[PDB]
Amino acid sequence: AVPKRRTSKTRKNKRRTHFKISVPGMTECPNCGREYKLSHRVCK
Amino acid sequence: MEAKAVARTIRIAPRKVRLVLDLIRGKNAAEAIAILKLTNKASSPVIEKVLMSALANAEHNYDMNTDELVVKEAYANEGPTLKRFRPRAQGRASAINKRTSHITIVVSDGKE
Amino acid sequence: VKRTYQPNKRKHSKVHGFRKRMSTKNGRKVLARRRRKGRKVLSA
Amino acid sequence: RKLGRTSDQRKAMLRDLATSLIISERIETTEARAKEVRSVVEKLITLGKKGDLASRRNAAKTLRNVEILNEDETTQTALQKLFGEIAERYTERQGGYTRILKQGPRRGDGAESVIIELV
RNA sequence: AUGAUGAGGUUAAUAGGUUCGAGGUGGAAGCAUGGUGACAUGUGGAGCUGACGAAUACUAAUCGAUCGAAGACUUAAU
RNA sequence: GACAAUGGUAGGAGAGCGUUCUAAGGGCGUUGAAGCAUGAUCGUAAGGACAUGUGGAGCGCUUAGAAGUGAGAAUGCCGGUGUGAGUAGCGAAAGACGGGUGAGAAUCCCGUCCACCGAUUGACUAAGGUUUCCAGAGGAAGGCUCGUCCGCUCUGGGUUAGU
RNA sequence: ACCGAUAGUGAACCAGUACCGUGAGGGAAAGGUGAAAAGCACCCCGGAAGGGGAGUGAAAUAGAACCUGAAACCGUGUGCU
RNA sequence: GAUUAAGUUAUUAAGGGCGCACGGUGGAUGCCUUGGCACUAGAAGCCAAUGAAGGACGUUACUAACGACGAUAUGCUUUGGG
Ligand SMILES: [Mg+2]
Ligand SMILES: [Mg+2]
Ligand SMILES: [Mg+2]
Ligand SMILES: [Mg+2]
Ligand SMILES: [Mg+2]
Ligand SMILES: [Mg+2]
Ligand SMILES: [Mg+2]
Ligand SMILES: [Mg+2]
Ligand SMILES: [Mg+2]
Ligand SMILES: [Mg+2]
Ligand SMILES: [Mg+2]
Ligand SMILES: [Mg+2]
Ligand SMILES: [Mg+2]
Ligand SMILES: [Mg+2]
Ligand SMILES: [Mg+2]
Ligand SMILES: [Mg+2]
Ligand SMILES: [Mg+2]
Ligand SMILES: [Mg+2]
Ligand SMILES: [Mg+2]
Ligand SMILES: [Mg+2]
Ligand SMILES: [Mg+2]
Ligand SMILES: [Mg+2]
Ligand SMILES: [Mg+2]
Ligand SMILES: [Mg+2]
Ligand SMILES: [Mg+2]
Ligand SMILES: [Mg+2]
Ligand SMILES: [Mg+2]
Ligand SMILES: [Mg+2]
Ligand SMILES: [Mg+2]
Ligand SMILES: [Mg+2]
Ligand SMILES: [Mg+2]
Ligand SMILES: [Mg+2]
Ligand SMILES: [Mg+2]
Ligand SMILES: [Mg+2]
Ligand SMILES: [Mg+2]
Ligand SMILES: [Mg+2]
Ligand SMILES: [Mg+2]
Ligand SMILES: [Mg+2]
Ligand SMILES: [Mg+2]
Ligand SMILES: [Mn+2]
Ligand SMILES: [Mn+2]
Ligand SMILES: [Mn+2]
Ligand SMILES: [Mn+2]
Ligand SMILES: [Mn+2]
Ligand SMILES: [Mn+2]
Ligand SMILES: [Mn+2]
Ligand SMILES: [Mn+2]
Ligand SMILES: [Mn+2]
Ligand SMILES: [Mn+2]
Ligand SMILES: [Mn+2]
Ligand SMILES: [Mn+2]
Ligand SMILES: [Mn+2]
Ligand SMILES: [Mn+2]
Ligand SMILES: [Mn+2]
Ligand SMILES: [Mn+2]
Ligand SMILES: [Mn+2]
Ligand SMILES: [Mn+2]
Ligand SMILES: [Mn+2]
Ligand SMILES: [Mn+2]
Ligand SMILES: [Mn+2]
Ligand SMILES: [Mn+2]
Ligand SMILES: [Mn+2]
Ligand SMILES: [Mn+2]
Ligand SMILES: [Mn+2]
Ligand SMILES: [Mn+2]
Ligand SMILES: [Mn+2]
Ligand SMILES: [Mn+2]
Ligand SMILES: [Mn+2]
Ligand SMILES: [Mn+2]
Ligand SMILES: [Mn+2]
Ligand SMILES: [Mn+2]
Ligand SMILES: [Mn+2]
Ligand SMILES: [Mn+2]
Repeated sequence: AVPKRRTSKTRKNKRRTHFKISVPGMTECPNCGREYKLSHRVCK
Repeated sequence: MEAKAVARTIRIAPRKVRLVLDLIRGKNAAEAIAILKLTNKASSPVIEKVLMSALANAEHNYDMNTDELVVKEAYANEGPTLKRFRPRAQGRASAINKRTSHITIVVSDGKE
Repeated sequence: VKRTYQPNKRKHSKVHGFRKRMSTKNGRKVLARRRRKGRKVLSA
Repeated sequence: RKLGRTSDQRKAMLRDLATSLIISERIETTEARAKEVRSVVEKLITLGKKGDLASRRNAAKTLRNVEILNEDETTQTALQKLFGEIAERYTERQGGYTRILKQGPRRGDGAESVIIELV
């Protein structure tokens, strides 16, 4: 089984509308000026 | 005025770089710096280095207020693609694209 | 599976080297053709 | 109960990890192995708190064969470390001799990373 | 499968540990005894015990961020 | 000014458009040629100008001459670049942690433990290969990931026979 | 009234060469910065690669993968939808 | 009360489409010529045991490759040119 006709620019783009890393959960870090993942450790 | 820096011919595929870049775009410089630091994709350190350099020559070369900046724009473009191949069964070999990307970043402020 | 071509310096030299070439009129014709062509390498 | 690999490998792996955590008294690993190990290490510590020779041999059943574990000058083997300063340290404690701290993602495999220490 | 669904997230029993249990196994180790011994008996339904039941904040569910209303027009009726 | 005729495949006939070169004539051009790009311009067609941008040398017009004179199709040839798709694959197998190094470490070094082969995954050598051996550097590319490492890169150096 | 880099020799470039075959044999691709190397001192981010200034230059929106730089194809912004 | 009732309409764009703007890849197009191609006219038509054709290996201060040259080696003598 192989594609019978080629995907259009536009088809392939509608296909990828869900294909994206989303913004990480992040929070105001140790009062050390850092920035860290939610629920993950401050680091020195 | 509002400043720019480019990382030309990086060995990451543009389809991949664009993923992080889309997170970064239009964000304030601090947020974007963070998101770059905490994002788990491979492009992140690279785009980190580039937003950083763009900010640096934004300060030294235009005496810009490094706090008030925004990521005016950011994007990757197709670079030259080094072409390799892997051997396959029955002696045939198949094409492989080691793609590269021109990452570009532009910090800004009060436009006029 | 053993392939065709199991190398042998002693045997590759024969049937293919300058001497074995020149040993007959036809090798003369060969080296003629190759020198005429301009090979960096004539026989073995 | 969780899995990384084969039941025997998983056994050896957890043994190595617990024995190791008793030696160097905090370690870094995947969140998964951390969450599995905390069970085992805590159970070894309770055997140690018990003190009877039965439970010492039971401890020996799982714990890895050796350490230098010397500190100031020679001595304590893991097991002995377990029934020694370790056990005495926690005798007044309720449960939970272990905490898991989240490092966040590792580089090459993008594994979640965590530190597991013992207080 | 993933996501989705549901139980919870300190004013907390959501999982781990801890203490009891249920069920499963069948009599731990050490010792004492009887044997020339292999072994047997006692201590003692012993010891061990994933997922099943309870109790307990001892470890971890931290701080935090984002999303989300101010209600169009006409006509009839109060 | 009338009045007729003007669908069309194989095919016959006719008039023309454009490309290259030549000849003669006459012209444009660093105050910016060709080419390229855009435009809402012109002729009945093939097609022709004009303006702005780019570009930084060469070009048109007229009459005639001659042709490697016009492409969308040959599972045509070459080059590039898509689709498939972030899909398949990543080549039999046990690793875990501590300590180093480093810009960066699942992957390098050291250590401890664990594991695998053990008529062999050990040892020595014939063919064949022909510097891959060594040491100190290195990390673009090769390595199916990563790389500080390498049978990769640079620099230097290594094979000693009367029996 | 021959070619002008898929053309003209296979070969405008150290071609009968990379490469391919036991061998006879087969047999490529690859021309162009600028007038002048004046080939970007110096400062800035970065380990580097790369890049922003500052400069050379008529021009580097001529920067070495360098004249022009079409199309396929890939991206950012959006007016109408 | 915009309350009640009936009816009619809009905004949304996760993403897509057309138009445009700015880029990237790529190397067509133009311009160019170091090389070819087909002929003209004239020289020339053989070299070798006095060891050729073509090679191999060497020679430069540093030397991998081509060319030159050869243990007198990136050249020596000699006569003329310059
Ligand atoms: Mg896409
Ligand atoms: Mg492809
Ligand atoms: Mg030889
Ligand atoms: Mg797996
Ligand atoms: Mg228990
Ligand atoms: Mg405690
Ligand atoms: Mg619900
Ligand atoms: Mg309570
Ligand atoms: Mg007795
Ligand atoms: Mg004109
Ligand atoms: Mg036009
Ligand atoms: Mg357009
Ligand atoms: Mg014309
Ligand atoms: Mg004309
Ligand atoms: Mg004519
Ligand atoms: Mg075709
Ligand atoms: Mg996926
Ligand atoms: Mg699929
Ligand atoms: Mg080291
Ligand atoms: Mg080193
Ligand atoms: Mg360090
Ligand atoms: Mg063997
Ligand atoms: Mg082997
Ligand atoms: Mg290093
Ligand atoms: Mg090395
Ligand atoms: Mg080896
Ligand atoms: Mg050619
Ligand atoms: Mg053959
Ligand atoms: Mg400049
Ligand atoms: Mg430049
Ligand atoms: Mg190019
Ligand atoms: Mg384009
Ligand atoms: Mg819109
Ligand atoms: Mg869009
Ligand atoms: Mg209504
Ligand atoms: Mg969107
Ligand atoms: Mg003649
Ligand atoms: Mg003779
Ligand atoms: Mg000769
Ligand atoms: Mn998209
Ligand atoms: Mn094969
Ligand atoms: Mn087994
Ligand atoms: Mn909260
Ligand atoms: Mn109405
Ligand atoms: Mn007709
Ligand atoms: Mn008619
Ligand atoms: Mn005709
Ligand atoms: Mn022309
Ligand atoms: Mn123009
Ligand atoms: Mn003109
Ligand atoms: Mn004509
Ligand atoms: Mn033609
Ligand atoms: Mn994947
Ligand atoms: Mn699948
Ligand atoms: Mn897979
Ligand atoms: Mn493998
Ligand atoms: Mn090791
Ligand atoms: Mn074994
Ligand atoms: Mn055997
Ligand atoms: Mn071997
Ligand atoms: Mn040999
Ligand atoms: Mn080596
Ligand atoms: Mn790699
Ligand atoms: Mn001797
Ligand atoms: Mn060309
Ligand atoms: Mn060969
Ligand atoms: Mn030049
Ligand atoms: Mn620096
Ligand atoms: Mn530089
Ligand atoms: Mn200048
Ligand atoms: Mn030019
Ligand atoms: Mn160019
Ligand atoms: Mn003779």
